[PDB]
Amino acid sequence: RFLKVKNWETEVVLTDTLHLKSTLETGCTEYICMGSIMHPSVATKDQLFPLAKEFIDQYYSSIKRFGSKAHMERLEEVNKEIDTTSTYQLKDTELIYGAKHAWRNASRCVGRIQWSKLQVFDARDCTTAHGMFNYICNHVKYATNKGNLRSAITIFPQRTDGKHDFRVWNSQLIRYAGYKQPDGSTLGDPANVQFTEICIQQGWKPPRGRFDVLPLLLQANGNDPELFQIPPELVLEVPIRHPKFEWFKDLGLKWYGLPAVSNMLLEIGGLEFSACPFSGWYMGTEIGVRDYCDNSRYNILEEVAKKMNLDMRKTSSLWKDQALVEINIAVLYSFQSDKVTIVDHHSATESFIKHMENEYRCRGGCPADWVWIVPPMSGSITPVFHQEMLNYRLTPSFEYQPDPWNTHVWKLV
Amino acid sequence: CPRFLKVKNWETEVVLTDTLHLKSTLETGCTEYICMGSIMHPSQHARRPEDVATKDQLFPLAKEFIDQYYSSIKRFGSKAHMERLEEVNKEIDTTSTYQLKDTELIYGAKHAWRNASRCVGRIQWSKLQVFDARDCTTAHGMFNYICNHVKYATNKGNLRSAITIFPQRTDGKHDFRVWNSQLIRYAGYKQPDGSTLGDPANVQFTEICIQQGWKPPRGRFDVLPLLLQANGNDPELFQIPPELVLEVPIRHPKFEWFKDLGLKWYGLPAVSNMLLEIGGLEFSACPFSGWYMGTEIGVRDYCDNSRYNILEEVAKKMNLDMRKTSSLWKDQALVEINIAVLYSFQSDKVTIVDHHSATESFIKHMENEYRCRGGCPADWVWIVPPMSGSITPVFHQEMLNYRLTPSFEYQPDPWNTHVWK
Ligand code: HEM
Ligand code: HEM
Ligand SMILES: Cc1cc(N)nc(C#CCN2CCC(F)(F)CC2)c1
Ligand SMILES: Cc1cc(N)nc(C#CCN2CCC(F)(F)CC2)c1
Ligand SMILES: C[C@H](O)[C@H](O)[C@H]1CNc2nc(N)[nH]c(=O)c2N1
Ligand SMILES: C[C@H](O)[C@H](O)[C@H]1CNc2nc(N)[nH]c(=O)c2N1
Ligand SMILES: [Zn+2]
Repeated sequence: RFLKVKNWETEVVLTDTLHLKSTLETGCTEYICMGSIMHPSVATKDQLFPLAKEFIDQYYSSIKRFGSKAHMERLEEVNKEIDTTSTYQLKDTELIYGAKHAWRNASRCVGRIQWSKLQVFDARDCTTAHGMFNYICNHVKYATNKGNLRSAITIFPQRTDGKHDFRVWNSQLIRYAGYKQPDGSTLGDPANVQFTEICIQQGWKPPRGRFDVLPLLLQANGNDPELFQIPPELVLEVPIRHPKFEWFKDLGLKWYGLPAVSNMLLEIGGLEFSACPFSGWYMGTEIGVRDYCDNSRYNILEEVAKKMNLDMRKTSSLWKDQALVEINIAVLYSFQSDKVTIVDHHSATESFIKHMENEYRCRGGCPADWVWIVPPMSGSITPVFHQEMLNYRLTPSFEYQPDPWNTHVWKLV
Repeated sequence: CPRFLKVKNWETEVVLTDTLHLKSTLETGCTEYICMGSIMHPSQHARRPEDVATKDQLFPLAKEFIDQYYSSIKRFGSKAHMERLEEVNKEIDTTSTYQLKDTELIYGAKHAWRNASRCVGRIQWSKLQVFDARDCTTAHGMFNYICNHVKYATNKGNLRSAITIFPQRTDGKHDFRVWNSQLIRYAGYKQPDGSTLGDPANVQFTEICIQQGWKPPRGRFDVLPLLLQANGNDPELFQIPPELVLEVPIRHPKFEWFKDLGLKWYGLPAVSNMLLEIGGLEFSACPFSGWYMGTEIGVRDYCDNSRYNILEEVAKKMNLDMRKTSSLWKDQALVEINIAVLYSFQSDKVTIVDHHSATESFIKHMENEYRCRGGCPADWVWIVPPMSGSITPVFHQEMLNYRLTPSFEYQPDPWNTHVWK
């Protein structure tokens, strides 16, 4: 089997053979497409052998040592551990490779041209929440790099029996707090209200402001999670101003420089790393469109249009669209002026097309999620809009997992 | 088709439960392992084989549709339904095809629209004027029917949705075709240097027209002649009477210089290259029209790189930092252009809907359909507008895609498959 994808802007046609090696479901059936479903729907000894074999096979294939003496001994050694301990431990090389390929396989990530420049911090020796904090701070400092951002991941001990999971309860390492007011309004980031309430309950004393960096909520070895404040000198932040509108800085807007997803699960050879925060740098629209302009988020469109003296009486004036662009200009200009790494959605999508072409050539394809790859603004004027994409699930993979507070059974009475 | 599939709106948390998908009939192109939701044409799964079907091939599809239609009018198993089956059975027994009742044709056309998972406009789906052109025998007659469609649908700017349905496919050698992709489109000319004048999408069709003897005025907005094929014969050129072609000169409510770009668009989007499939019958010529979502013109027609590509020209006039992309100069000009398109259509009282109104309407339609029908097939990739997607409600709306019949289908451009006489 082969599959063609076509770019309708360039008429380039790529041939995906890589899809033959996927194994878990898309969620789609032969007769329904679930391409727009956000989330469609611990291993025994016997479940774990084939998964581990598959991963050791492809690692050794990647490094041109398939069938080698070292490949067969590694395969045998993995089976022993799974026989002995019902699990096994990745070598450091495998762990680095697994983590880079999970990023490589992230069909929803437009920034994968960078996938092989990933700093892997092996934190599998970690045993307590303080340890996770230290590991995470070092991650933050290294990744932030005074604004010259570097992609990195810190991998904490894999799942064992599901009762001793490591988790970062934060969804990102740096996020702003959300407080719902009695009058119904929200101060700060409405997306983080629930998690803010959990922190407050765990003892966090909130500054109750608009951009309070949340504390880390860290869970080691299935124990109750524990609060830590990131040292403020490690939280690099960019105050948002506009190159044309002097009044823009008076919105008091800022964002953090470091996007650092911490709520996902890293799966490598059947091993599950429930705590694996990873970071890169922002595409402008993540902040300028979603964080700032989703009605469920900071919802600054009416404020910005107001200060632009836009006619907001009818939608067809396109005051929202107009305000959105300026906000996104400001975000990009702000970051670039403070020499904090950021990519505009045009640059980001252009590189992804180049990445996707290269991936088809050397790897035989590139699973890609159009719903996610296409930026949330100016969709068709980016090249990815016109690029057909095949979506399929390769492993190593980043996986969603339940929020820890829906599953954690609390220890201390 | 599992057991009952929920879709959630992540802006409102509204969850809708889908059972309609059980009635899905042909493959989406996806599998458990690979999703083709961004493939323009993912499947080749037809209800019936390409050529003159046998009885056991056509009748089951006919039985399905007639069953569906009589069910729709609460007459399942009734006298008329059981006669209709026997009638279709004899008809197929004798002519290898069958003819639709007017009611059935109208039902079928509206449900093809209703089932068009890619159409954001389907809240209107039952307000569709159906012109029966199944008595048409020549390209001239096709021109007459089309002009009447255009005039009725245009309605002096108060646009009305319409479909005109020419005789169905019989053996495949006697197809009626509108060779135009839309009834009204602008020519595209390849320039001596290498660039393109007019609309690059239509260069090939423009060439067939010139090659067929059309005298190109060779402008940027030359309304293409109709190229109509009746009963498999060679297609014939007809000039649509310009008084029937409503056009809007694009100006801006603030940029008085915008009028001087010399841009205009036509008022009536009228898809004419698609196939309407009903109970196994195949209407290869079925021009349908409604009215524009502004972004179709302002974003795609005007701003695609392989279309009119007016961005840099408009950006220049705006005095925009065009050195680097991070200035978002494209994004900024894009918004101004779409303000202009909407402002111009509305100033001339020509029906148009912005992408905010349209998407909000479609959310409402989805809700209605889950209420009454138990589901609504929707192609998120096509529904979400090509600009400002996430500030429209449909970006945050999960959608299930599945293929219901009756339906509109793509079909090969006739010049790939037509043997001239
Ligand atoms: C280097 C710069 C990077 C850029 C510019 C980038 C860009 C993006 C963007 C725009 C998204 C969509 C986010 C959203 O709209 O919510 C995304 C998703 C994602 N990225 Fe990247 N990314 C980068 C680095 C990374 C790294 C280093 C990893 C992992 C090692 C990664 C893994 C993922 C995953 C798993 C998703 C899906 C997240 C989800 O499903 O919620 N990315 N990326
Ligand atoms: C009445 C106002 C209507 C509006 C505002 C509307 C809106 C749209 C838009 C924006 C698209 C996507 C076009 C593109 O990006 O290429 C579309 C596609 C489509 N519409 Fe509608 N539409 C309308 C009427 C109709 C009617 C009357 C029919 C059929 C009787 C119809 C059937 C379809 C179909 C089949 C598609 C898919 C076209 C394709 O796959 O190439 N629409 N519609
Ligand atoms: C490494 C990286 C770089 C970048 N620019 N974006 C992302 C992302 C994302 C998606 N994000 C949605 C919100 C969340 F659930 F909190 C975490 C997941 C990740
Ligand atoms: C009835 C109607 C209303 C509306 N507003 N848009 C459409 C459309 C379309 C899709 N279009 C793509 C380009 C084409 F192939 F040339 C013709 C078909 C249809
Ligand atoms: C309903 C839809 O699946 C949902 O809104 C998706 C759309 N595409 C997205 N794309 C990105 N990059 N991030 C998102 O959160 C979403 N949300
Ligand atoms: C590759 C991709 O499917 C293609 O560019 C699609 C994307 N979504 C679209 N959506 C609409 N409404 N119209 C289109 O032509 C397209 N093109
Ligand atoms: Zn799919």
